[PDB]
Amino acid sequence: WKITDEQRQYYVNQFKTIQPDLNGFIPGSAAKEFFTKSKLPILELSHIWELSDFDKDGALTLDEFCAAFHLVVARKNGYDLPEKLPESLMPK
Ligand SMILES: [Ca+2]
Repeated sequence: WKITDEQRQYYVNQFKTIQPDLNGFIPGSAAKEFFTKSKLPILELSHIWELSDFDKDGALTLDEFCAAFHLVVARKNGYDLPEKLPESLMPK
């Protein structure tokens, strides 16, 4: 795993429309749609959100965003990812 500052800007350049800085929160609805817009079906988008939404507040912060976009990119051009998020048995 790794991230390039050059890339982080790429997302913000556009996402800035909704997520300007690490002081922003995107509702799962926006993420679902925004990401869905890319290609991956909402079905998959679920996994991305859960993984990117370490807090599970139904809101994605610039960070959740950064990881989400990056992770999504990989899901599209990388390797198969795991699945720690249990269907109905979250470690809580
Ligand atoms: Ca969150």
